[PDB]
Amino acid sequence: GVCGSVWGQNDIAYRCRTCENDPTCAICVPCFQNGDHNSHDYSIIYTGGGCCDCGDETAWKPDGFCSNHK
Amino acid sequence: GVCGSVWGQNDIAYRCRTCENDPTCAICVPCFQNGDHNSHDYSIIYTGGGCCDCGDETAWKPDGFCSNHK
Ligand SMILES: [Zn+2]
Ligand SMILES: [Zn+2]
Ligand SMILES: [Zn+2]
Ligand SMILES: [Zn+2]
Ligand SMILES: [Zn+2]
Ligand SMILES: [Zn+2]
Repeated sequence: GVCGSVWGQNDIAYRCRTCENDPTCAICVPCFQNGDHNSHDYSIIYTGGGCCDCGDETAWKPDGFCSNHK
Repeated sequence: GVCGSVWGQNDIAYRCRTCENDPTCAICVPCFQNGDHNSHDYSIIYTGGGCCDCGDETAWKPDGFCSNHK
C-alpha cells in the first residue's frame, strides 16, 4: 500500500514526470531511491509540503513504486 | 501543513470536486468532517489507498482545509 510520508514547507522530494499521473504527484526521497527511475524525467522539487504517493496507482505508475510498496 | 493519513485497499475517503486540484486528490474522513464543504460536489470514494492531501495547496484549495491544517 501507500507510503504517505509527509514533508514540510522547505523539505525536498522527488517529481518523476515518467511515473506521475499528474504534475502534482511526488514521492519521498527514500521511496525514490528504493525504486528504478534510471532514464526517467525526474527532478528534486520543493512543494510546500505533501504526502508521498508511492504505492498509490491512481497517482503513480506501479513500475515506479519502491521495493517496500509493491 | 499536510495530513497524509493513509487509507487502504477497501477504506473510504472523500473526494471533493469543488476543492480538488485534480480528480486524483482525496482527504481522510476526519479532515473532511473538520472542514466546510456544505455546497460542494463531494462524494465518498474507495480509491485503492492513498494519503490525505489536506494541508497541501498544490493539491487542494485552502478554504477546503480542515481546522487542524490551516
Ligand atoms: Zn515514500
Ligand atoms: Zn515507496
Ligand atoms: Zn520514474
Ligand atoms: Zn487528513
Ligand atoms: Zn486536515
Ligand atoms: Zn470541498
